[PDB]
Amino acid sequence: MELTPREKDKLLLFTAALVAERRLARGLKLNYPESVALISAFIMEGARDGKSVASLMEEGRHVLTREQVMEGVPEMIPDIQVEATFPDGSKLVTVHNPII
Amino acid sequence: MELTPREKDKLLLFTAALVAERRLARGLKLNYPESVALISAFIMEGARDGKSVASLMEEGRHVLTREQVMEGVPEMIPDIQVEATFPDGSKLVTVHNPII
Amino acid sequence: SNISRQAYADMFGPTVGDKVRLADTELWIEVEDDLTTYGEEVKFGGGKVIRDGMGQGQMLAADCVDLVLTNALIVDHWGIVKADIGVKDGRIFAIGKAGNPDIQPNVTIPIGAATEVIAAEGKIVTAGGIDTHIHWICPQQAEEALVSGVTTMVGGGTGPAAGTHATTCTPGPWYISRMLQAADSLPVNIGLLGKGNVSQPDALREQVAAGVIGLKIHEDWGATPAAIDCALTVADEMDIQVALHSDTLNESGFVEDTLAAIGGRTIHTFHTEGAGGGHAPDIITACAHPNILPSSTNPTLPYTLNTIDEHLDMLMVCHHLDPDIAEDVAFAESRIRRETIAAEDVLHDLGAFSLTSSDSQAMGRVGEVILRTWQVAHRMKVQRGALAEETGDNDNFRVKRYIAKYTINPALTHGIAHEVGSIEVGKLADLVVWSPAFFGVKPATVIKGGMIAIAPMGDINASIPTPQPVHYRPMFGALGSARHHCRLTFLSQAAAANGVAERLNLRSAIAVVKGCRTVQKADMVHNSLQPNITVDAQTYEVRVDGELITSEPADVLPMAQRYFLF
Amino acid sequence: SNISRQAYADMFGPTVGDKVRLADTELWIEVEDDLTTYGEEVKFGGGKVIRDGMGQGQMLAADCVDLVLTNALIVDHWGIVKADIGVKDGRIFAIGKAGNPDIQPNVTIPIGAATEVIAAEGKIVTAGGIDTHIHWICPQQAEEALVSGVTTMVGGGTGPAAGTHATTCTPGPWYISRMLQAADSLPVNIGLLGKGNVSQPDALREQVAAGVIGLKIHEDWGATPAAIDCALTVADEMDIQVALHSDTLNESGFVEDTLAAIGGRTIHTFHTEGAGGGHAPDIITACAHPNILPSSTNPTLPYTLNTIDEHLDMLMVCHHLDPDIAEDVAFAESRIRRETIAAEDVLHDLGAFSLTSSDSQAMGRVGEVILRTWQVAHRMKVQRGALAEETGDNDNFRVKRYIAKYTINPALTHGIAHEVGSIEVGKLADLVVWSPAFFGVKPATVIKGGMIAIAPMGDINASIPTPQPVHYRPMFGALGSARHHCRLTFLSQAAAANGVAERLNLRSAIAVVKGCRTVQKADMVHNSLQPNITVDAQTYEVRVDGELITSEPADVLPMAQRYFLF
Amino acid sequence: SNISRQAYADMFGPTVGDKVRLADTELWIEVEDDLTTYGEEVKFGGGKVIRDGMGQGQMLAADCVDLVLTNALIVDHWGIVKADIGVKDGRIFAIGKAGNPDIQPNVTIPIGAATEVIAAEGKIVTAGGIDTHIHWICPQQAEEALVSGVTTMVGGGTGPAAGTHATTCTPGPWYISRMLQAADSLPVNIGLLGKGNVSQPDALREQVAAGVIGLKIHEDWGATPAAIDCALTVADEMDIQVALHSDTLNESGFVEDTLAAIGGRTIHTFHTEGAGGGHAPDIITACAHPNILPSSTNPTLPYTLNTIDEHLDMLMVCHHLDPDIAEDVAFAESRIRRETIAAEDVLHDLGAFSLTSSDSQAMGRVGEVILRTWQVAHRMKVQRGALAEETGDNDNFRVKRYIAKYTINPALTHGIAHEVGSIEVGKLADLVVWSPAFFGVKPATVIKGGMIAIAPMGDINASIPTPQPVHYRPMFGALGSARHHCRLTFLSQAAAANGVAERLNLRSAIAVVKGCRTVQKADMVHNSLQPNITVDAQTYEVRVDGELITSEPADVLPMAQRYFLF
Amino acid sequence: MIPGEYHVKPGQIALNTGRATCRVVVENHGDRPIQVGSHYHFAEVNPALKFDRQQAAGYRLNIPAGTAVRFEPGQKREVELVAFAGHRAVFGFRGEVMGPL
Ligand code: NI
Ligand code: NI
Ligand code: NI
Ligand code: NI
Ligand code: NI
Ligand code: NI
Repeated sequence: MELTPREKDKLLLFTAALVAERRLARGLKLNYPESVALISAFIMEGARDGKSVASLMEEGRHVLTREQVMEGVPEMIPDIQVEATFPDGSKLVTVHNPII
Repeated sequence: MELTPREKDKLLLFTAALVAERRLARGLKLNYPESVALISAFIMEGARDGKSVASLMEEGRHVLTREQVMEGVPEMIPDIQVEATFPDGSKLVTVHNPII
Repeated sequence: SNISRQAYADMFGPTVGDKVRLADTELWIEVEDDLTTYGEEVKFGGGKVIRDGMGQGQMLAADCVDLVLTNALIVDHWGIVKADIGVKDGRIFAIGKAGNPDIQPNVTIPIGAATEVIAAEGKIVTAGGIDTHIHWICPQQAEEALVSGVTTMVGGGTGPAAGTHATTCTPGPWYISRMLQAADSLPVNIGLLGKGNVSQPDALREQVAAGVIGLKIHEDWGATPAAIDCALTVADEMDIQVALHSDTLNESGFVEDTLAAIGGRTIHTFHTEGAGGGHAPDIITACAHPNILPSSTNPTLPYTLNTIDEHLDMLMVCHHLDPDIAEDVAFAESRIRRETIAAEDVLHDLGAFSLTSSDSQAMGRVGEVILRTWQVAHRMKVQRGALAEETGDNDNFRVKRYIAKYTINPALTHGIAHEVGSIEVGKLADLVVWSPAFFGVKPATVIKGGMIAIAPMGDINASIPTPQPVHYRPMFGALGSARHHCRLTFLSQAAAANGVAERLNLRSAIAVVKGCRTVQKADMVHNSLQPNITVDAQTYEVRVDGELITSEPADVLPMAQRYFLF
Repeated sequence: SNISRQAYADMFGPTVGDKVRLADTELWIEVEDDLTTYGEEVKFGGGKVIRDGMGQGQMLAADCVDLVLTNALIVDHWGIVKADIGVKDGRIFAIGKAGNPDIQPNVTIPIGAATEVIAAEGKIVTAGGIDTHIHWICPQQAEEALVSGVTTMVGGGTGPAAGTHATTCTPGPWYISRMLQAADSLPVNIGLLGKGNVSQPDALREQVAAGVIGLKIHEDWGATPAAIDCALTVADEMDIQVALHSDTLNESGFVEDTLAAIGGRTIHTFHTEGAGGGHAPDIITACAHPNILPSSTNPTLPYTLNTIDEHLDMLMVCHHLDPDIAEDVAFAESRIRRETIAAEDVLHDLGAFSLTSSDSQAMGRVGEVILRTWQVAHRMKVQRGALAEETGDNDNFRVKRYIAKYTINPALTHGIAHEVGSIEVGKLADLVVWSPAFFGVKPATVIKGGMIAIAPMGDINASIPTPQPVHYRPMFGALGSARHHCRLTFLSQAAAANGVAERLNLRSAIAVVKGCRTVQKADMVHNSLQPNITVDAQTYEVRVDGELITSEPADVLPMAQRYFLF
Repeated sequence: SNISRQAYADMFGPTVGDKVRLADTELWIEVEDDLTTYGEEVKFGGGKVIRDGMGQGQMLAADCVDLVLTNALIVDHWGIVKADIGVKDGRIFAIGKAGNPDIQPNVTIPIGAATEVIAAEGKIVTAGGIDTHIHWICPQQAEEALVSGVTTMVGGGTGPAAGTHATTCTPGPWYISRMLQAADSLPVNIGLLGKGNVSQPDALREQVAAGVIGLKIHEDWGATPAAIDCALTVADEMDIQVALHSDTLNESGFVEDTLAAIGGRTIHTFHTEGAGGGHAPDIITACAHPNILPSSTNPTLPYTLNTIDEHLDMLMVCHHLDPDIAEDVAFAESRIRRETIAAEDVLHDLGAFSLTSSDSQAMGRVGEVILRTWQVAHRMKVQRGALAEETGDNDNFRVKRYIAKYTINPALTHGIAHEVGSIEVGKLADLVVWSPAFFGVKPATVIKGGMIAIAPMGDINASIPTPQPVHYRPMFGALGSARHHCRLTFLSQAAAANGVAERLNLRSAIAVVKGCRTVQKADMVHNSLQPNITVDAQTYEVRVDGELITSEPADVLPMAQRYFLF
Repeated sequence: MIPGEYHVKPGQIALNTGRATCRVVVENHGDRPIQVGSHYHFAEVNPALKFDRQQAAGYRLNIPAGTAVRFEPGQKREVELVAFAGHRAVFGFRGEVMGPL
């Protein structure tokens, strides 16, 4: 696979999102690291699908709502940023106020 | 668990194959690291099941076809090699031209 | 005895007239020359050539090389040639024909008992890359850059502090000394940049005497005509380079005022296109001047469908602008322009921009200098066709022009070309081995000063090194005292003369920078164009000799989704 | 020119009279004072204040600071104040107003070309924590503690050996020398404790002369009156501290016999509540004495619904008791008591217990000293309301009392307060930067001796340092020779005089302990209470002046599930 | 006072006559002797024996041990005995009875204030393993081997280069010097092998004078009679060992010609069975000769159902043979033979093969030398029953014969038995602690030179070291300067005399090899058999005294799927 | 599109041009196979190979570098040899020359 350090680092992010996805499925209200991991991994898969940066900047605001997270979590997350390999190379996706 | 470095290293390979398995399920054409991880993890589970080295050398050629991977990927993979603990200890499985 | 050309290429790699595709791009190189004698190629292995009395001789260590890279396809600014490479005492000894003079003809690289072998048949060998726009935000950037094929990193910083997040500056003697001490732990060659923004020359001389090889003038520390004049005066006295990130705000003057403050003195303009910073909207016109060495930072390379989107929302996070304020959106439409971003790719293809660099974690990607340079070359071949300089049915000249951007030209700009930057006799053996299918993306071996420092490595417990998982792991060239012997810390002439290495107890090999003040645009290898360039203040359109310079954005690029897991 | 207080707080952080909630607790701090001149605040960035001739001056390196932390909200034992912090030569230079004396008024922290900037607006800055109950079971504990905000670790051990699993003892000159050599590799300041359990003074003097800064008396090595007397006699001769884990079994005497053996000499009582060890059931009464400096270990802090359950089944694994034997269950109901565990939280709130510590991997959590100290303060505010010392509508005094428990008081107890323990001029610049929402849980930056040593860091290859995954990674202050310059190894006066640092070739900066014998309970900052305390031998009820001391167990705590992935 | 034998074994470990099963194999050891005095066993913990005035004395550091391993069950070539082990100044001080001479009888290991304790009751203690077939392909092999219980590694290489992928050779003075410098960073003892394939003695003397402790003759560099003769002449002059991988091709002669070139001089034959390399098909007959010290590499150990399949497809990748060419399949049926692979296991059981080794990542598994040695012993017990030397109802002799293969015999072969290789007074304290259920698979503690270097370690932040996840993590014995004091770099006598350690600034302890030329088959502990062995050139059948030597392949092995996650 | 693909010029390469060559009949008289590499000094191969050793003095196999010729037991074959070049000094092998020629 010849994995570079950045690819291995993203494996850590993917694994943290699996933890969050399983807790969400049980009906738990997500905490701070779980919410960040979940929305971040959604964006990485959207980049793999070939979605545009402008579409993910908007779609990333509808992954989790205020009712699916613990009190104070939306305010602890003013934005989420993640980079991934799009068809046209690495791009940065910034999602402003993702939880409303 | 007293995990040794080799056991921890194989956890990385298992995780990369989970990424690939989820992308394949969405109907994506797999890239180079995803294809290598997917076929490699299949072989490790076959060793855990107690399949023989000669059976996995053949079965590993039918995990992915040319139509499930991106252009050029079969030619980037002339073979796949992975070792795992078989009932009779560690053995090396070499799969020649796994994607046709 | 005869062999077919196809069987020959499978055993020894391509020869004269054969063509190779670079990774999944549309670039093809053609082998221009081959230094072997057909039938006398050296090959290592069970029952092969490199054996006692055969391809290996009886000479003592002093009369043979420490390492030979056999049947290498060299890609460098001077040629695309098939040859053996000899390394001795950590430096490039010869490019030619290896073997045993006792039984073989035309041997220029002798192989003996003291010789190690790297089998390069079917591989491309290049010099290690040189990135001159590093923000030392974290030490982990060194391994990321090394894995990508970059062996020298020039920049400034103290770690994840506000000053370093924004600028390549290592401020003051105490931080300079601490960062030089920290550099011994990193497996790349390093040179540091001091804070050049001051109007008192003694505050600059102090930083140069402490160890910096250059001074960064950054607008966040005030890029005024008086600070620029002061930094260049000291640079001329001390033989160090000045790197400029100009006054985007036009607060102290316009681009013509910055250019007048420079007064024809040698300077390196960072992110010359301007997105990364500089006089809005016409910093790009500096590439017309003979004393300016212009570089690009990589997020604008090449121009793609997602570039603007990620760049309009990048400036809103770095400078905290917010889309609600009209004056901040007017500022956003000032540093981020489609017209200069599209023109920059063409200016690279014509040789008007001479270097590529990252701007690591400060509007730049540390592991993507090489990868993005090749993506620009591909997008330019596709849109513009063959260069005027091109001969034959291949892209050899375009390849030589682009490889110079991250190898020899940064070295010449920073006064380190006597040590690194190309595969030439006497230079440090910082070499990168690539399989053609992964050229520019994932190297097979990274050699630092004659020792393998990092390489893809499979299961540690396996019966061979190829079984999964294969990932990049540090090698012996990156450990303790072996690392110190195989890397360089670059110092200014004043710091070396003053015994800074002995005072700080620096353990690595030391090299000194020289020739920073006499380098000019005409010295940039295959990238010496001084075009008559103008930027329209209203529309931002870039013209060269009245002709509009533009390009189309890519929707899909090579060296991207086929290779990376995320 | 005027600005609203809300817009002001968003740009520069809070000012006098503004209140901040600590993480998700019920504790609020109020800014007591602000050392700025409104309108002359220094801010770094594109077009901001810290620029040549503006907020940055023309002075040489000798006349300005190496680092400035701008607009910091300081939380320390002496005050909760808004100020700029200047650092020079790795030490705290001044707390005041930064800038350029050429154009700005009241500048006490000059900024020049040699100055790095950390933007602290909207952040809380504290001193680095000091944990004095470390079992050196593994080196990985150093990074875990550093990430939590602890910069100094005092303890004993040789690795995962039975002696170290149970006690903070580094036994003998050979292990002491090896652990001092190993300490150079760790990014925290370190001092070691020797084995104090012996009745021959020369076997103790030998360990002190080898390098230990203290002696641990532990019941597992026999905490008898003769061993205690011997250790204190040597401590009085050599100016080192004694740490005590008393005879739980009452084998050699009861608590009054241990106290008589001590004979009014200065001693640090570890886990004074008793769960961690000590005379059953009344070791807690030692906090009444003037020569006793009492600490708590953290699993009993604060008292919660799961405390007993995890503590009854903790003792059954550590000592291998088994619930089937009645005499082992009678022993289990002897070290683990609801009454002393509930009382300990109140005794911390009243200032009768002066320090908090971990007891790392030996009935203690290395990364939770700070976190649990704040959870106790929260649970005490909720149950008891405001302290008698409290002025205003805020928890400022309670905050000053609790922060002293893991900063200044451990430093005073171990004779290292001349180097570390608080944000005061002349002390080592070990500083922790917190965002208010993550106060006490996850720091934004950990500075060791003036260099950032560890910080949360995002994608290494990203265009900025903020993209995911963000996790703690070592910085330049934790590498090779830079680390040696930024950390301290503490030695006894005898070891320093005898040239132990030169003999072992120790590479880090050396500091010497002093004033261990003259420190008393009255010297513990905001924690000098000597209550008239009694424990009922039958019921274990704790009383102060005949009044029952108790608290209720928490079912939910702040600084817990909102922040951690597991 | 009396105690039942079952309660005794649960508190102190087994005693004389008790039997223990090794992991999940069919091997049982019986305690032969016990050096304690019943009732005077030392036990550490709350209210136990090792306490001031009790099991711990008043002696100064010079009169007591630094470390005691209490109630250890020793398994070594000389006996299977219950005893306390004392360690002082990083070396084995005594095997006997520990405690305090003031109150206890028959104390030979004194315990004082300067003593650390490792509780070994219920554990097996062995010497650290010695692997003499290392290819230095990557530094990560050192931790993998250390975790498996191997503390010394002898081999050659420069990293992942073609020469090293194939051979254990560190070619020439420059690579030898760089690898000796790199060795200081690794937590195992190291000795290097030079390239022995040359017909000029001065090219060999140069490598020995640079620091190698041996020379590898490998067929990939030409294993001709002239190169062999030359290497042995230099070996006889310089007191170094020669390791041989013979001419598989029979190019220069047959096995009798290689044996005649050797001329009765001392030599170590690598992978004597032949799959790993050597004269096809009869290299195995070398084990009949008195001057040959024969080792096996591990993939052929033991013979299993999957061995051939993975070995026929291993040679097709390493040498790139392809099944389409008939002459390459004829070559594949030449190095890979069922007959010699089945016979090798029996020859190990009879003591005709004296050593086991890996052949790390070059047809060998670095973490499986010990594990596979025990799997062979199990498969041989199951097929052949008790050895002729066996007394009692146990496998004690078979265990002593097999443990010698990876401990004392490699040490004797390489001239390092004066430092390591067994648990004997005066030797370096490289010790491995095993729980019986994980014997040979996953150790509980690995001690290097008296300090714990690696161990399984649980959650760093936990209240104890046992909570999940438990995985191997480096300890204090593997850090910086402590590591340098606890490991050895072995040098030739010429390199030590010439000041190579001072010239290269080597930081670790140095040891010198001696007695390589006088060791013979008769010196191999419990493995000195010289059988009258023949191999049929047509059928490849192995016979000893005309009797066919064969074994059956295993379908399931112990020390496999019950223990490993993958 | 194949990443890193070659476009090899059709044709043949002539090996060891302008050097003296000779042919010898070789027979393996041993009971075990013998394989000989491209650059081995042919006159000093395994003694079980029967041929005119004087004609092979200073010669090697005229085959692509790194390849070999295999002689199974009893196998007889005619091989083409090519003269050594450079200094024409032979050191090593069975130690028969150890100097010029
Ligand atoms: Ni810039
Ligand atoms: Ni920059
Ligand atoms: Ni305790
Ligand atoms: Ni403790
Ligand atoms: Ni071999
Ligand atoms: Ni080998």
